[PDB]
Amino acid sequence: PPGPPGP
Amino acid sequence: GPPGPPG
Amino acid sequence: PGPPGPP
Repeated sequence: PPGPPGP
Repeated sequence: GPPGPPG
Repeated sequence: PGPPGPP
């Protein structure tokens, strides 16, 4: 799955 | 998986 | 999962 959103 | 979206 | 997105 896609990674998490950036900061 | 692909990178997550921009923060 | 993929890497975090960019800032």
